[PDB]
Amino acid sequence: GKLFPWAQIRLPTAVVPLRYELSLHPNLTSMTFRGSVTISVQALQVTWNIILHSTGHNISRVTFMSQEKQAEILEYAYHGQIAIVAPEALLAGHNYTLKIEYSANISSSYYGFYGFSYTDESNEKKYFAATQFEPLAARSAFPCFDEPAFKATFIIKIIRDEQYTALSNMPKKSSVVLDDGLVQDEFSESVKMSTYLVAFIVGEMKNLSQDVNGTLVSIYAVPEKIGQVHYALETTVKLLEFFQNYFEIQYPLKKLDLVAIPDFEAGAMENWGLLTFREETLLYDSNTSSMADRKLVTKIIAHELAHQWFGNLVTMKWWNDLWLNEGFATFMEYFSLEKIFKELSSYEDFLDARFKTMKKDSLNSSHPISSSVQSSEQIEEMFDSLSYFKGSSLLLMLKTYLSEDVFQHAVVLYLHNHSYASIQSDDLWDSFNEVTTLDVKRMMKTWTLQKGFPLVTVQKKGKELFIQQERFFLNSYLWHIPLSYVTEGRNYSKYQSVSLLDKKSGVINLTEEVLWVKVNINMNGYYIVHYADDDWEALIHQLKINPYVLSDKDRANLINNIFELAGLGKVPLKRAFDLINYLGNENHTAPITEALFQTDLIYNLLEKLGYMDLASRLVTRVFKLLQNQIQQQTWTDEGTPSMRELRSALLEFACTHNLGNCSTTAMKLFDDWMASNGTQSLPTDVMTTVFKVGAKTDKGWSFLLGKYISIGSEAEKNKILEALASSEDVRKLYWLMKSSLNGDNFRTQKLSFIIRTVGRHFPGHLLAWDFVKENWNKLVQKFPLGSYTIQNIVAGSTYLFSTKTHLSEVQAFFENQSEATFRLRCVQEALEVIQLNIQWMEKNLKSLTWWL
Ligand SMILES: *[C@@H]1O[C@H](CO)[C@@H](O[C@@H]2O[C@H](CO)[C@@H](O[C@@H]3O[C@H](CO[C@H]4O[C@H](CO)[C@@H](O)[C@H](O)[C@@H]4O)[C@@H](O)[C@H](O)[C@@H]3O)[C@H](O)[C@H]2NC(C)=O)[C@H](O)[C@H]1NC(C)=O
Ligand SMILES: *[C@@H]1O[C@H](CO)[C@@H](O[C@@H]2O[C@H](CO)[C@@H](O[C@@H]3O[C@H](CO)[C@@H](O)[C@H](O)[C@@H]3O)[C@H](O)[C@H]2NC(C)=O)[C@H](O)[C@H]1NC(C)=O
Ligand SMILES: COC(=O)[C@H](Cc1c[nH]c2ccccc12)NC(=O)[C@H](CC(C)C)NC(=O)[C@@H](O)[C@H](N)COc1ccc(O)cc1
Ligand SMILES: *[C@@H]1O[C@H](CO)[C@@H](O[C@@H]2O[C@H](CO)[C@@H](O)[C@H](O)[C@H]2NC(C)=O)[C@H](O)[C@H]1NC(C)=O
Ligand SMILES: *[C@@H]1O[C@H](CO)[C@@H](O[C@@H]2O[C@H](CO)[C@@H](O)[C@H](O)[C@H]2NC(C)=O)[C@H](O)[C@H]1NC(C)=O
Ligand SMILES: *[C@@H]1O[C@H](CO)[C@@H](O[C@@H]2O[C@H](CO)[C@@H](O)[C@H](O)[C@H]2NC(C)=O)[C@H](O)[C@H]1NC(C)=O
Ligand SMILES: *[C@@H]1O[C@H](CO)[C@@H](O)[C@H](O)[C@H]1NC(C)=O
Ligand SMILES: *[C@@H]1O[C@H](CO)[C@@H](O)[C@H](O)[C@H]1NC(C)=O
Ligand SMILES: *[C@@H]1O[C@H](CO)[C@@H](O)[C@H](O)[C@H]1NC(C)=O
Ligand SMILES: *[C@@H]1O[C@H](CO)[C@@H](O)[C@H](O)[C@H]1NC(C)=O
Ligand SMILES: [Zn+2]
Repeated sequence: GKLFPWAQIRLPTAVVPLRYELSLHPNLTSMTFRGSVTISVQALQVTWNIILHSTGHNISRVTFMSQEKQAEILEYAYHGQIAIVAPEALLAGHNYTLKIEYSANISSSYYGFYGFSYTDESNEKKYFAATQFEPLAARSAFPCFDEPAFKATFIIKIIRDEQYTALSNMPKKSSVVLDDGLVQDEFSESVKMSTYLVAFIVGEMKNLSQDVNGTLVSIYAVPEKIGQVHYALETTVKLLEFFQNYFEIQYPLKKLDLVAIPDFEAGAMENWGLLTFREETLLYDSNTSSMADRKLVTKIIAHELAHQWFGNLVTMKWWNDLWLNEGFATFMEYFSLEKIFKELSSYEDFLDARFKTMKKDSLNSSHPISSSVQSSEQIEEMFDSLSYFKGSSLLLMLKTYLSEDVFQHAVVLYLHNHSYASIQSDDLWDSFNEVTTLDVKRMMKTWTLQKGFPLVTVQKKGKELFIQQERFFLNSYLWHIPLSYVTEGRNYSKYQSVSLLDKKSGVINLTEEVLWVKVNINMNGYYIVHYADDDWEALIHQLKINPYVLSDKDRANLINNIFELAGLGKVPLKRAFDLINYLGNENHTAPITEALFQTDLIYNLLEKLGYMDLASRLVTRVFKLLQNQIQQQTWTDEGTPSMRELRSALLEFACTHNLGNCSTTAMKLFDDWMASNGTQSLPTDVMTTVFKVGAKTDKGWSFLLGKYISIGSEAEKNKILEALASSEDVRKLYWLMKSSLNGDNFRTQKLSFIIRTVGRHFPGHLLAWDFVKENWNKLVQKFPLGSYTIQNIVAGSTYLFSTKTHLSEVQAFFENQSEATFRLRCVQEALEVIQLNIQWMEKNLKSLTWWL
């Protein structure tokens, strides 16, 4: 009771961790554990108190090791900090060794060292423990310096029962039977790393493996699935051979372990050496899995294997620069997939994700990509689309402005100079300046330190393009925007070129008279282009004549930007429906999915406001544009991957709004699969549509719930859950959320997926927002504040409100909560989403009733 000696969230810099040794004896029978942390520290200045991070620990002994003395420990729970009062002052340059012995519980949630139970194929209950330490949960398990810049080497010693296999970051040195009959395994010392990338797993698993030039790649899973792990190994082996070639640095360890965990809230984690996953994101079966499920296992493996360089070998100094980890990993994920997995058309997801990140970055709720964070909530809210898909778009803009070979050299320089060290945003731009003349550092200062993105307005007047730049915002700093443009002349000849606008306005000369100009080729740039109308009509005439003279990316780029500029008010909504009246000649996915998104959004807003005959007049006119392409659809799994994704988009659009005979066809496919008893093989491209039509009946909804609790595909289960949660019976909708929240028949990791599916359609719109409000603090006690789960639920329960009544309701609810809860950007964003729904409906409702 001597006054905690530190009042700042961030630890002192006086003492640095040098070496860590943590031995743990978890039970999982008792769901408690006992741990011993021995930390080698260096004092860089005179010190009287070691300030450490510790959350949820009963300490029995703290000690120093010429004399072995006991130390006093104090605790300031608010900041999750413990202070160790030194017996004699610590001096600079002097190494010391502290040992803390403590007890704690295994956790209730998916964060920290956590445990769960699963029933086997034999009705056998088997236990499992695992770790999720990013962002700030390693202080739950071992007293540590829980800040990423305090890199160190780690020695894990885990005591286990013989039936379990204990995995960790490093390979096992050896395992000895102790006098208790229990085994204590020990792992080789680690590379210099962050505490959040530490990981240990305890559970009954099996493995399939292959050696790549000294590294044994191992994919684990619980034994009833080990045949379901072949696609992951080969993809891991192939993507491993790709990343060690492009980055020209090798995976430094001898084990690349990928584990499929039954209860995990995120899709995956990059824990060095031990990559954790969700069983749905790593396993795959040719017979029960979509192309979209295969297009996620290859994606998620590429994302976390690129974190082994971008995030583990090179790590950010503070969470303000999380985009240097997650934005590089997203970039390298889609870069890998365009080179060695091209036929999956992974660019369509990357393109679609950028459309959605730009809508959120257009709001005043947005922030600079690298902006200061201090609280735990702010650190948890950095795991957002901006850090992932705006960082991956800054890099895609720089790779396409510079050569693809100059980009590679900045990567090789930056990974070598900063290996096993911390980095900030300006360290990367310096690596671009050494391989280039160009001041990449000032070119990227406005894309990193200002919020939003620019709007390039474009006018063709003779043989010159006039270009001006503005911030894309509705109620000053300029950007060094690399412009690209393609143009066609008197002849079908198409010319591509590039420029850099660093001033408010500019002029480009064209050495020919042109038929039309298209700026931002394939949207390699993070900006929206608005044209003058004589230049917009040129692009709309061409679309109505032969749209295939433009790329798939460029035609989805125009659909997105035209509906986006129709909200800010720069264009009339009639103009965006003018454009998409060309879709009678479109049969490629990306433009169709994007037109279907905008159509479905306007339909989902109008329905809630009671305009049901206006909403159904919109879905049938879009159905009439796409009617030829929908009726040629086969209820099979035939075609290329992108043609398979288009098959499910067109049949889900048709069946969700009861258009055509499609629901009659899906109901027959369901009624045969049900008479089978779940036996008849269904094409994986029509399963969700089939299950959704069957779930609208009490027989099919009840049959489908019996398959949920009995089938072993966690991706066909995710397809049945969408059908169940798309019921029109609000008592069934309500019972699905209440069970996921409590963990009974649906795991709590699907609650956000349920709340999302429920709140999107008319029957459960109010039920979902009410359940979130009423159970708000149960959700905050399972998913940390600012987490992706909490951000996904706030956005998807509120984004379809469009009345001043709902704006004050949502605002007043969050004001009744903590200031930290109110100041979440996901909350401020949700409010702004609502405000823009009100304005869009006053501007474009009397005329949209005219066009329709
Ligand atoms: C942690 O401390 C524990 C002490 O509480 C130690 O745990 C005990 O270890 C024994 C044997 O090592 C286990 O004995 C077996 O457990 C099963 C329970 O599950 C099985 O049966 C049910 C019922 O059908 C079934 O659903 C399951 O699938 C299993 O088949 C017993 O039924 C068996 O007969 C057998 O006794 C204990 O379960 C376990 N706990 C307790 C409370 O007894 C543990 O070794 C310590 N671990 C470490 C790392 O130190
Ligand atoms: C439709 O399919 C489900 C499963 O997909 C069938 O339920 C299964 O019924 C069999 C009956 O032999 C059960 O197998 C045996 O269960 C008994 C009782 O537990 C046990 O003594 C044996 O060890 C053996 O496992 C099986 O457990 C059960 N599975 C489930 C998930 O319920 C159902 O009977 C089928 N119905 C029709 C009409 O085809
Ligand atoms: C299809 O499902 C998903 O789209 C989920 C969404 C999601 C659920 N939960 C999240 C939490 C944070 C961030 C995103 C999520 N995508 C992921 O999970 C991604 C893998 C993708 C990029 C292929 N994962 C990564 O990018 C990893 O590298 C982080 N470092 C994970 O960070 C964590 C921080 C706090 C946590 O509690 C758990 C993880
Ligand atoms: C599961 O993992 C084990 C251990 O990594 C694999 O067995 C090892 O295989 C390597 C490969 O050459 C050998 O160097 C070791 O001597 C083996 N160790 C033991 C204890 O057998 C095993 O092959 C993996 N399972 C499968 C199906 O591949
Ligand atoms: C095969 O193993 C060798 C040996 O590690 C790898 O050679 C490395 O190549 C990278 C390429 O830049 C060098 O930076 C490393 O220094 C090399 N290692 C050594 C020890 O010299 C090679 O990449 C491996 N190939 C595969 C496919 O895994
Ligand atoms: C198709 O029209 C394009 C539009 O310019 C023509 O491109 C020009 O070709 C001449 C050579 O005949 C060059 O001197 C010009 O510089 C080209 N244009 C530009 C903008 O540089 C192309 O010649 C036409 N195709 C033919 C004639 O086959
Ligand atoms: C462990 O669990 C107990 C009871 O479940 C709880 O009261 C306590 O705060 C937890 N933490 C520690 C350090 O024991
Ligand atoms: C601390 O350890 C480092 C690494 O071995 C060594 O260079 C240094 O001399 C040590 N200092 C003391 C006081 O032990
Ligand atoms: C926009 O955000 C700023 C701070 O980023 C805030 O001061 C202001 O109130 C917000 N609203 C408007 C309309 O600018
Ligand atoms: C459903 O409509 C499509 C559209 O032309 C047609 O090809 C198909 O034969 C129809 N099937 C039934 C059962 O009416
Ligand atoms: Zn990541």
